[PDB]
Amino acid sequence: MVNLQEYQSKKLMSDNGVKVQRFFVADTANEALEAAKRLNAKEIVLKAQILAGGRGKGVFSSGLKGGVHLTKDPEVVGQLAKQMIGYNLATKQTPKEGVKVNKVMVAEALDISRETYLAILMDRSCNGPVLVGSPQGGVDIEEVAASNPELIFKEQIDIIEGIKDSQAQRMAENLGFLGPLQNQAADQIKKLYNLFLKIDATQVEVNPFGETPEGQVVCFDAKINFDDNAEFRQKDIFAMDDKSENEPIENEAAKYDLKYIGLDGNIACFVNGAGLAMATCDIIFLNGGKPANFLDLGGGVKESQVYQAFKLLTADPKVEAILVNIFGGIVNCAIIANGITKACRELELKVPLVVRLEGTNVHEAQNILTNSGLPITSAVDLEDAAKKAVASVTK
Amino acid sequence: CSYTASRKHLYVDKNTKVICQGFTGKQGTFHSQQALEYGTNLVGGTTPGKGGKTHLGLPVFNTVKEAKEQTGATASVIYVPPPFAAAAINEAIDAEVPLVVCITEGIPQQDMVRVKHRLLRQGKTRLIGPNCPGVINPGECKIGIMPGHIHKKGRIGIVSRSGTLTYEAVHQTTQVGLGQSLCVGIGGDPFNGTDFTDCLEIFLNDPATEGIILIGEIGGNAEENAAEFLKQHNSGPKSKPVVSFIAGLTAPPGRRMGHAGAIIAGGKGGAKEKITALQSAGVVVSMSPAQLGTTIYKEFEKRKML
Repeated sequence: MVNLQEYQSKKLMSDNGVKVQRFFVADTANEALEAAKRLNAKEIVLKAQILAGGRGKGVFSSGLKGGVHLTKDPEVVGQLAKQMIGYNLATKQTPKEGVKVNKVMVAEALDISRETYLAILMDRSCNGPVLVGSPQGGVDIEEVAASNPELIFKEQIDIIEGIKDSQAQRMAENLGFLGPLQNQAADQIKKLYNLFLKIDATQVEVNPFGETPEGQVVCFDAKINFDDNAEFRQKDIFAMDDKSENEPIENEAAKYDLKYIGLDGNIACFVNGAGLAMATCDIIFLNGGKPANFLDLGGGVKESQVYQAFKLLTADPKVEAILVNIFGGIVNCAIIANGITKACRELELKVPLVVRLEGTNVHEAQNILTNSGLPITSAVDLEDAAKKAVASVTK
Repeated sequence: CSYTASRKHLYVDKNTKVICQGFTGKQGTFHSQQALEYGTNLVGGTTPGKGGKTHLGLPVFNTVKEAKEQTGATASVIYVPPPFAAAAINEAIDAEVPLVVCITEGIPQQDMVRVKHRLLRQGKTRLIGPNCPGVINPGECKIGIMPGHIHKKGRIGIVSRSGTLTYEAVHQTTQVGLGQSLCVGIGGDPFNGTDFTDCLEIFLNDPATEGIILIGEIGGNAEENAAEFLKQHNSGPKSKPVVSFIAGLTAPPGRRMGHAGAIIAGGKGGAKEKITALQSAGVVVSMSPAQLGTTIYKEFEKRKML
């Protein structure tokens, strides 16, 4: 999941012809001041750049309240920025000590006379891109769909022909833009669709997509989700991925191309294959345990991945037991059994291990684990494995 | 002409002749050797720029077209890296290869949307995948990466969105002696060439398939579409036992659970809605992935089909 700061996704849009508030990003109070002067705006918005939400009502360690401020005076932008940069911003959704703020965005503050919802997403159900819009904007689209389905409009876009003028106009008219604003919106829609294609997004959501009293159609805030599979051709974008607000283990796991997802349990588990990994988390819950994480080593499993997985599970202190379930994959069980006992010995793990191995050379593999001296239980099948793992940890 | 027309090419058998695209790379080589020992009729393969070579004692061709012409292959299995995988699938479609199995994981969604666009407007080529383990007719033809030894020719047709979870279902039905007629892994990607209904149709019409196991997971609505197909076609007078397991009951929303298509997004794609929909279509849902074999066994026993 690529995570872009507000200033990064807005830069991406503006570099691509999409209309966004004019803005600059600053590293220093001084830079913030000078940027507020350049903007040449009637009203300036100063915004701390952190990924977490709730900036508006957050509090910095400098004592300053609010990660978002408005002012008409450049110098005040500098003064407030000085009380932001370098300090930690805590909000309703950040760890307790908040997040250090290295940058602030200084943008022209625009009024919103009208807000609508606009999205473009790869819709599995439609075999391709779809333009989704609703005149009822500012609100999470899900709720609108709940109460007022009749207010959500969709246009299927043919990937080969691209977006048709007709389609953009009709969508703009459905979102209630009128007269000249209607053509301006239709044109922003085409620009957004091209941007969506260009950066391998699976979704570009503009909310609010709207107009200013001054008759301007602007993408006020946006959220972009990227196709991870497109990374090899989007290196500049994936490079700016902010992993500084991520669960450390999740970052670590990414270093090795391991798909790790932290959960709340105490039974760690690692499996080769996403379906099998989800089913393992499911069967541990069905037998009354709480999985500590989801971890897919992928179907073809290598000894070094088993090893990195143990090293990973070593950082989580909640783990009280580990369930290993490997089935399939081109490497034979005896090699896997070997890396298991070696990982155990070298990382000094002492938590009980429940192991389910199925494949080539399992007898030998079974022998290797039983002869290891380590606290290792070899399970009959998945149900047995889950039951034994659940029996190995606390209430 | 219509894409549904190609459904039938899904049923590989002892007569199926196969070529491998990405034949000379490390993956293509390894699985081609396993295909050969299994007894699959692997007849050659391609790698652009390396035709005129032999590999694994078989000929290598620069194009799918030449390979097809020279060997008469009716199937192609693709192990090409992501950056070139879509061009590989398109090349196979242009050559009108009856069945294309794309193993490759990591193809951009945008590339697959374009591929599916071509796919739906033709009826000669059937595509399974991408990001799938392949298809196997036990003892006759193996195309893909699944371990051959756990399979046993028999009565259960199995279709699944996942890889290694399918091996659980195979192993469980081999242990209780039912065996499998045909196993098809449709893959974990959001955009792909074959869904559950495509397989169900083949299964319902196959005299050799007496029961079906359908393995699904969170995300999309392929399972719900499968339940509708079953309400229409397997609700009587015809009725084959169908057992299912849906993975992801405990998955957290908003995260891609390994598979690109395994995500609960916008509150759509959750597991229990799929379980509910399948039950209402006559399907016996096994809450535990360890009980697929015993569950379908009991269904056979109740219908006095053992």
